[PDB]
Amino acid sequence: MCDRKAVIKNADMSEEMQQDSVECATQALEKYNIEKDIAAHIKKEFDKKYNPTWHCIVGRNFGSYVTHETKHFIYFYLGQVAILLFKSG
Amino acid sequence: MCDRKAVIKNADMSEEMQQDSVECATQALEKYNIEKDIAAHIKKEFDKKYNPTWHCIVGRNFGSYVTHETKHFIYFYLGQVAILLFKSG
Amino acid sequence: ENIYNRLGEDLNKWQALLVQIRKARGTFDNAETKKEFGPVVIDYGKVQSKVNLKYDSWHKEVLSKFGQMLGSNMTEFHSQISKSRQELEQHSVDTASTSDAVTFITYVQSLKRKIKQFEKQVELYRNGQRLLEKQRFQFPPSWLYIDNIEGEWGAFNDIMRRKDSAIQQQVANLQMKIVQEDRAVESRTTDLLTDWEKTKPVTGNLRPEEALQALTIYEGKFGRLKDDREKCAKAKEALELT
Repeated sequence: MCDRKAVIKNADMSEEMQQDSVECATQALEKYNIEKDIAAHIKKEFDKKYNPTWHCIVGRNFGSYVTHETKHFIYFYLGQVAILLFKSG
Repeated sequence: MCDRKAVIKNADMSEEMQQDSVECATQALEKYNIEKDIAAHIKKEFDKKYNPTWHCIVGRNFGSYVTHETKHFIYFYLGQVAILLFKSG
Repeated sequence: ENIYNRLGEDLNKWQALLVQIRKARGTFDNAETKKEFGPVVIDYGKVQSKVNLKYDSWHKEVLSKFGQMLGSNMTEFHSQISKSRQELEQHSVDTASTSDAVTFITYVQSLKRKIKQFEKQVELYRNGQRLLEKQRFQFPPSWLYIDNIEGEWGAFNDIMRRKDSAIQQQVANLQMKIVQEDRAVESRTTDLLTDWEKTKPVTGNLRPEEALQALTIYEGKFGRLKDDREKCAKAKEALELT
């Protein structure tokens, strides 16, 4: 299991769901090779677990400025792949 | 004026609001050099304009899958910059 | 004007025109400017360039026409999505105005074919517009771009088939509602039959005016019963599952 040490850049959400996001993103990266598919998988999983409406961004170079509900925000890096997961709906 | 064609790629919105998006994003890209800053300016302008709440990403390499409000979504390209703007909230 | 009139309105024919003119230009391609025959020399290149420019202008203006009917399919897209949002939000299993409901239900089936119709048009369109970019169009923002709309049509179709089909299956409640409704209609029909048999004013002793008023009341409620019977029958045949 490739130890892609997740480095967390921003987080307004609990450590438990932080680890949940890290694990789900690692599973998606191991499972998918397209960034859009990884984002769709993570969004769908968080829609299932922590309820809609989530929004997931997977990419290597992007700038983001979004509004999120409290306790539902994360922005981290797995290797070079930055993933921004925040709830809004 | 550098004529960067705006490829209104995917969209659920009216034509006026998409052209307003193209104009505002052209202005932001002329004004700022940081993708985070471009997204911030575009999101703030549209928040002032069509009432909250939006989420905007500006970048080169990113894949996305979200839920937006109806008639309140666009994703396009200006120059070498992909810009997504969707409303959900 | 001549060629456009001869072609008329035909998108696939128009694409054929475009591939034909493209291949014609390509076959015209040449580098020599003068075909000397024996001791006779003839200019060849000046008219060559001139007719090449004539081809280019002609092909470009021919291309220019299609954007208008592309706008037509655009408006079709828009009319679909903006209104289908409302229409999906409209109906429900309850709301015994089911008739209107099933009316729209019949409506949506009438739309299904058109859906495919529009779909294949989009397919034809998604081909021609491709020519558009390899014919170097200045797609003005004015018009939607790719899934700019498209994506929205796919979304449309999927949302329709997700929920309309389901609500169509949950109709047994509506079916039994129609059943009891028509049963009450038949009961009222038999009651009105009995009332007519009782009410026969055929005797001449009755005052014509007063018995006329009574028959007018009977005919009003009889037309009401007829309306009930016909509306139940039309609801049955429109639903057509019962």
